[PDB]
Amino acid sequence: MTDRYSFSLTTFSPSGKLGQIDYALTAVKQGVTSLGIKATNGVVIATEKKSSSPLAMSETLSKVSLLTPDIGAVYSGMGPDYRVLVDKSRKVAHTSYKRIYGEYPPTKLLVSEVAKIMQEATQSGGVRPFGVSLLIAGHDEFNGFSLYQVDPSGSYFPWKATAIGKGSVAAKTFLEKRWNDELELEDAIHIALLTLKESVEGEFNGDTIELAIIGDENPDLLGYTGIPTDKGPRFRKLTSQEINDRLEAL
Amino acid sequence: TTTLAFRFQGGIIVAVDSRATAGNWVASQTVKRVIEINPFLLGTMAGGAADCQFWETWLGSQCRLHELREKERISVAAASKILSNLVYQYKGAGLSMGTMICGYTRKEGPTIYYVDSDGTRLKGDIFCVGSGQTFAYGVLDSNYKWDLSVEDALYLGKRSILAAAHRDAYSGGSVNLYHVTEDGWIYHGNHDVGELFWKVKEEEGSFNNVIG
Amino acid sequence: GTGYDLSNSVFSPDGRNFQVEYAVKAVENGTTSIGIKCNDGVVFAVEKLITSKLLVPQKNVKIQVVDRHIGCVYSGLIPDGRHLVNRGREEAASFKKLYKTPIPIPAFADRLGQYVQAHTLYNSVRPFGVSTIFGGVDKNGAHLYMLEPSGSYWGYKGAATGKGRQSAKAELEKLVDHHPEGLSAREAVKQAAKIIYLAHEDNKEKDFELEISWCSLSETNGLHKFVKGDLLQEAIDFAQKEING
Amino acid sequence: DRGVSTFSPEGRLFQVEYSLEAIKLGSTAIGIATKEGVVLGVEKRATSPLLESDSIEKIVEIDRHIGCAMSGLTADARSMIEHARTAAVTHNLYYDEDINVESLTQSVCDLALRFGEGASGEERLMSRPFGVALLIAGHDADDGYQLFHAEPSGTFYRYNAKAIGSGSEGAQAELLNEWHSSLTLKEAELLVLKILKQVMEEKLDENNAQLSCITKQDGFKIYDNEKTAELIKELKEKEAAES
Amino acid sequence: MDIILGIRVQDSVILASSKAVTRGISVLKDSDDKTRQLSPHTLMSFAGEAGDTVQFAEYIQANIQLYSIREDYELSPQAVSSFVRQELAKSIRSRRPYQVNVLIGGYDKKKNKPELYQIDYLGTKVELPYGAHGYSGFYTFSLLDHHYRPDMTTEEGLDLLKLCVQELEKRMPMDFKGVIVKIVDKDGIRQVDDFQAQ
Amino acid sequence: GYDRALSIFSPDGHIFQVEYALEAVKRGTCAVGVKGKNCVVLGCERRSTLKLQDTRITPSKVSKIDSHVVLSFSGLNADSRILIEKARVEAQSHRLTLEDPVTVEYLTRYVAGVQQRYTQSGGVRPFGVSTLIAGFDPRDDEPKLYQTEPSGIYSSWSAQTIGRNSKTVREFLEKNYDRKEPPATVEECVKLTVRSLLEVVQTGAKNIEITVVKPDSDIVALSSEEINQYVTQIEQEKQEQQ
Amino acid sequence: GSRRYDSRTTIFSPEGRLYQVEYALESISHAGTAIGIMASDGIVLAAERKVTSTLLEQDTSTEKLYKLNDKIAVAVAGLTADAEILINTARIHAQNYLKTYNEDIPVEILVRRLSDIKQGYTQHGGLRPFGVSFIYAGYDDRYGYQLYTSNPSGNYTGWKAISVGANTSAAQTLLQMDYKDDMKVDDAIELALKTLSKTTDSSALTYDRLEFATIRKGANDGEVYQKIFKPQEIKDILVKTGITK
Amino acid sequence: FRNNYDGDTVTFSPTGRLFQVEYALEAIKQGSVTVGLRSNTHAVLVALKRNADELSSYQKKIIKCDEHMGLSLAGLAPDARVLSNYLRQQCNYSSLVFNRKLAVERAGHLLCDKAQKNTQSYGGRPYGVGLLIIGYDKSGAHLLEFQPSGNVTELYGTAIGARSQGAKTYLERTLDTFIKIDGNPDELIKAGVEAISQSLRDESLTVDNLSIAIVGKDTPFTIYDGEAVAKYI
Repeated sequence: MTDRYSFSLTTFSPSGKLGQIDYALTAVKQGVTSLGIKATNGVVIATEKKSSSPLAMSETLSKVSLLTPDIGAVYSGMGPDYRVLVDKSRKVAHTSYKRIYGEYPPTKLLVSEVAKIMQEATQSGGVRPFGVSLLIAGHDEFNGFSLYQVDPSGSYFPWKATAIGKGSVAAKTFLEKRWNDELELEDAIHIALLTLKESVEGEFNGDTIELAIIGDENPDLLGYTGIPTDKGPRFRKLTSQEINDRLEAL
Repeated sequence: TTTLAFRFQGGIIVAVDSRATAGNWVASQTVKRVIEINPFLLGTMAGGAADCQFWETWLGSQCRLHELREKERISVAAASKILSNLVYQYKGAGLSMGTMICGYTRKEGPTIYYVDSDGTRLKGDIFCVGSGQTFAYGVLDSNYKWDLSVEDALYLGKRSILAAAHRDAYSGGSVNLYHVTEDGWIYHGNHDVGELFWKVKEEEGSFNNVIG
Repeated sequence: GTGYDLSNSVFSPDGRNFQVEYAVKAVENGTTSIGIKCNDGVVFAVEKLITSKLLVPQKNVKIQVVDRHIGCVYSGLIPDGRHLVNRGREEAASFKKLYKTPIPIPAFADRLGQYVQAHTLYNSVRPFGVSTIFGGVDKNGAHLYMLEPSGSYWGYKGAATGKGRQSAKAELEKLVDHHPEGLSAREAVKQAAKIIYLAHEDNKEKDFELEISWCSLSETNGLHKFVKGDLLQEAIDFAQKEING
Repeated sequence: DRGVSTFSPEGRLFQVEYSLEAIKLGSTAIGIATKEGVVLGVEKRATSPLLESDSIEKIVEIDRHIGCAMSGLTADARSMIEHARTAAVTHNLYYDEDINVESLTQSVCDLALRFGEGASGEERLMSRPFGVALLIAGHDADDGYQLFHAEPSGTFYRYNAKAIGSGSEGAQAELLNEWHSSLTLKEAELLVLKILKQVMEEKLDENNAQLSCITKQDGFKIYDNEKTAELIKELKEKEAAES
Repeated sequence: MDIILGIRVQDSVILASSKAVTRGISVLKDSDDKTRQLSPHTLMSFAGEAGDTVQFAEYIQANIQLYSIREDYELSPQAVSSFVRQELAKSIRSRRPYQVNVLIGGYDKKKNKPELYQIDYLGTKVELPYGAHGYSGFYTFSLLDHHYRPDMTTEEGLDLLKLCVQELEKRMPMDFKGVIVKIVDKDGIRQVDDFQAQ
Repeated sequence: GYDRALSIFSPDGHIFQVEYALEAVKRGTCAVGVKGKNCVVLGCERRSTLKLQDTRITPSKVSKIDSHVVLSFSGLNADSRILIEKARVEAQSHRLTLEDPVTVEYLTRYVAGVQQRYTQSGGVRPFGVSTLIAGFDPRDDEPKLYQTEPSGIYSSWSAQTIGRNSKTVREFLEKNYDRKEPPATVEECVKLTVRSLLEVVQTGAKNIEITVVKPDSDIVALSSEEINQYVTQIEQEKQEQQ
Repeated sequence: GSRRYDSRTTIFSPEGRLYQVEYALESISHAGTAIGIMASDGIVLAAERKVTSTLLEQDTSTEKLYKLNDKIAVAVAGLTADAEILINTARIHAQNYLKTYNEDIPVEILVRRLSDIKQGYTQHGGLRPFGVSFIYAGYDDRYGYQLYTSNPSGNYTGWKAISVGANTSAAQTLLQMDYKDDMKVDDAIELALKTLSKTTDSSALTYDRLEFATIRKGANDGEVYQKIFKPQEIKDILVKTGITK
Repeated sequence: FRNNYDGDTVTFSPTGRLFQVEYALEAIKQGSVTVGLRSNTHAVLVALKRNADELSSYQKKIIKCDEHMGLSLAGLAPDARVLSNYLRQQCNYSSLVFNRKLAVERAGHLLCDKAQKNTQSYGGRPYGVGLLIIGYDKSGAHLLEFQPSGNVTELYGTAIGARSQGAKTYLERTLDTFIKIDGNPDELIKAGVEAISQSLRDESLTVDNLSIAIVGKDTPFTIYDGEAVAKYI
């Protein structure tokens, strides 16, 4: 029963450290390579979706989740932690902006919500943080195209381009040069493929790579095959076939 | 039921009727009409029976507690307001209370507060409550005089009651008289209306100035 | 002293916390109870230990009813047994009111069972430490079930437990094997008495009082009853016959 | 540190015993019950020449015929004193008559056990039981004058005399010889102070003692300081004339 | 009702509040201050039921006085009014509403101007030079709009209020026995103990 | 969890939390109250060597609970604010229910109960601040000065000092003030308080803050300037022996 | 057991202040600086941005500068996470006060609610305190400009120039010396920019490695107009002072 | 070691006894001795009242709980009080609701559950008290022994409190005589005063502060105190 662990399970020291967090930050590094590029001409996200057994399918595994029709998220760390936090992140996005304010949430304000949950599960005793870091990419007319990281700390920051999981330091570096202010979405898909090629080989084919874009979309799936009220959501996630085809022209 | 209380030089005069009825036939000439909370506070019965009864013993618990704990004489001013504040909570709960909260403390002198189920608390020299009240008010008002002696004050009180007794049939079994002092209340006996009627009708010559 | 002996707010490296393991060990140094499944019923028997002449014969009873047709006896820690049964009652009554029928034995088993499991996933709520032999008859037959500390239960056809387990189980399997399942309910009473008498040989520094009951479809007419009078004298006779006397 | 379920070998929690030790370090309180009165004396104690008299509580009224003396911490007895007034007031509302000495005592001591996050039809939520014992005196029509000793461990004994303090040793032994079935109210007050001056290491005065008694003549009466001094002055003569 | 008037002169707020409670033939009580001083430059006058009045009054004075010490300065007439209305608007939904409709006569002592507020028992808020409660206004708005125009000294306000009260007692059948007059300014709250032509 | 063993007795009979509370008081500022018999003077230290702050954004040492009830403290700032909020709610509730302007003692009973409360029972930890609650009860010419502790005890006291240099100021009150015969002049009561806090603050009149309360709501806090003229006077009395 | 897995550290040290609280202060002194300067025709706030790189978005410097009101803004020293919870509650408290009394919250009134919660966080629950100190910048029409600070100890003071976060001693020392009360906004900025230089050791200091805001009287208000500078505006003022650093 | 099975209500042993049960058993002995004996028509409790201070006055420590029920204690008095409190409440609720008069076995079972809930949280506790409950219902006479360990046996005779073994050995011998003697009080009472005097070996026997309590067919619940125990010494 409750009421046995009502002391926090982060405490300070004169080095100011929070035990739980340092351990959890390490977990993010040990994830798979996931990256984000803002090309300032859209946003492109890519990650590796990979088997863990020879008879495990990868077409039942995604690391790309939709949070709302037009905000997408990607992560590195613990699989479970990501799904459970994602449910709660979904909850607030839908009930508190689409009913109250009648529209989709602004990214930065949704970045504030997701942070607050993670910081809260550290402040309250008896429970730990989530051992993940998420990259929340979204688009709005008001803010343009945007990209933030929210840490396991419940700290946030914006990042023009970043990578997390295994091969973090080198992946970000190569990217920074290849990242222009004014960058074409096709070239920005190649750079992502190219990076993930440097992390992994001997199991690197295009149908094990899952890439999603913020920019181009399909109106025909948003119920605007007929006359539109408006264009609608800008996120559309690629299928495997599209990914493989571009990998040949890499 | 007609009850009056007036403030004068000697303390407080409280005068009340008693009457219990089965029909219009006077079943008993008897029933309380001063609820003696403690010797320093009186609350007079002119409301619902149960309502008055329940809250006025409960008021006795708050007075006793305040003096036991805080070692301080409780005011009449405090007694009425504790009462009024609870009353407003039980308002529109079916409450019927008409009481006058009487005391004579060191720090205020004789103080009479009218308290009703509406939660109203008013300080006054003179309050009459009832339904023979307008007629009872007449006798009192036309012979009112603040500077008066306790004995003569008692006679005026009792004639006022009589006046209201004769016309209105919800009073007039008997009269109980009490004079409330500093050190506590002094009972001034129980007077039969039969014997009291013939003396007054002849004696007072008010509404009787040519005898009727 | 590892927090796998002071808390159950974790999983163990042995897949169970030490204190639950210990409950299983304390059932076995205890008192003997059996249960005999037969082709039309179930029979229960328990050994009641005599330590003084100050005890009264059959005015302390260990077999307690739930409903009117399910009989429960248990071995092990006395307080834990009261609490298990009190629960067993609340389920049984809720079932009768709500569905307008006496409760099935695989159903009844899932309800107690889930509650024994609950008290074994909290770091400060005591486990149970009784093994309960229980059963009765319903509208698709007789059933004998046995419930353990850990929340473990299966259906049995013969069951034994306690100090004299080894002996008891030996006689009991021989007889069950010999029979289609256990033969008649009536035959089974005597047999049951032999096992308990035989188990008592493993503890002769105390006396026993043989206590039997039964619950049989056409040999109690659906009810659970205590076994007494003639039927108890006969089982005694049979028992003292084989184990010499 | 120490659990709310961690016993000694004898069934008794650490925390319970430990309260009982702090009790004995308080101030001296002595009560003697006869069938002519119960006299209560306490040392009030002046903690400085600039501490004002009768601002420190050692003689409290539970009701107008009912008193208590305390020993231990003074704030810790306040939660008890509150509960005891409340019990008295309520019984009188409901039943229009007096609470018995026993009854009153039981009601406080049921709620002095407690502690921990337990419950069983009793609400327990304290971190500690109270650090204070109280000698609860009253007179009731049935049993007359009685004296009861309340332990905050949920334990209660009926008494005809008891002394507690750090001066307990001298005072209980003296009390046994001094005890009799009846003796006059004035002899009793004088005699109490005599016992107090003995276990006291310093000069006994009225700026560190307050007396009190309970009468059927006029209920709970604190026997005040001016009146008490004049008796202490007689004490000096009678005592240096046995010497 | 309880007849409650107000007039805002150039430096002050003069508020007129009945001095009697009349029960059939005779005045049962005739010493009636039907107004309560919140603060030395906040006054509120009242009409409604007799019981609501004092119960609200005392609750509200206590809250304001708590705010005055906590924040260490006297709360504006503006601060009190927004507070007063918001509590009344809630009460209507509940089983028991406070059924007092009010006139708050204040000196804004921080910018030096008098202000008069009529706030209804529901919560209907208005600022006015002069206002009245009930059926009063049919007759007395007809004298005040016609004979008065702003920027008239305090004494002229006294004479106008008496003419209004006389017409009410004559022609309207309600009976309230004149007015007891109180003036709210920077010098505080003063009783006008005359009502003879004032 | 946290509803238990914050507070328990030792077998030595000390309480942990109370014992570490009294230590915050000795460390903190200094407050003293001296009573006349028709005044009460409250003198306070506020000690800062850093000179880059004003008095009008640093909280005052004497806070009003009512116009005729004042509160002084020594200890943590944080904790003291909690206590102050209860005392204002208790002043206005008393005025409401008993219809009497407040008695100063009853208010002590409320602040003291809270202080007792978090010690006796878990789910809250105790305070680390001691207070002086002083004022005038209505219809009294007689001054009231009280002390309440984290224990939750209280008692009434003729002059009393807490905080840094309790010993020094104590000796001074023992040898220069009496319970029996105090100052009878307002002036002499001011002189005495300044004399006591001057020996300990180790600054002029620019870090002693005097507030004098004469009967029923009459409060004037003398300024740095006014205190200095007595400070001069004091150096003159002391140069009759130097 | 698990009643002894309690940390018991939100109780007092003998040092007159809780363990966790004292340790937390250290944490602040290891995160970003905030500097608060109160002027006689403004309030100037400077903060040095912790990590600045191309991989970050450099055009954002509201990462620690939030306006709570129309005329109140705060500066953060501590961690983002810790901050956010108090920011949101101060914002609501502003709106409760506004709504009740029809007037904006005074700077000390606002400070005092935040500080009573910070204390609260250790006072109820046993949970850990914050790791944030604010320096509050605001105007009120009863005292002129007010500039305050609160810490997770719940002690607050007002100052005419203060620094919190790392390098408190160094910055405070310089501030006390150059301070005047005839300074203007522009004289303060110059001053601010000198101090910041002397605490940072570099070849050069760039405009995107700073977060800056000043709250001046303005020329579109008799109130106070809050100007939140962004990198490119930091670049301009750096020319204007002619202080390249 | 100690700290594993002490305060920890959630733990077990291979043996099934924790330290908290063995201390509880010792606590019963540190109260005064009280003996029980019954026939089939009466049940008796003989209990010694011996003060624990010099000045202390004798008070009842056998408590009548209902017309057909009571208990005597041995062990810890607060622990004894809470249970007695719950049992008086329980007695009422059965009488109003079901008109049910309790047999000892039923109450007992209730009693085990109560202790059991408090040995499933650290904030509650186990007890430190044994009780001998007598009652006469329509199944004859009864005497029960209640233990904090939840072992309830209804017995003809027992003793709990210090020095139990004097009395037990006598009680097992005079067993056969006493159980067949029905409708006669005085012999069973007298025999109880003899039993309890074998429990004592070095501790006084008081001839006016002994208290004997009886229930039965012809006896509603009476405690004989003072004078009225004389003719059974």
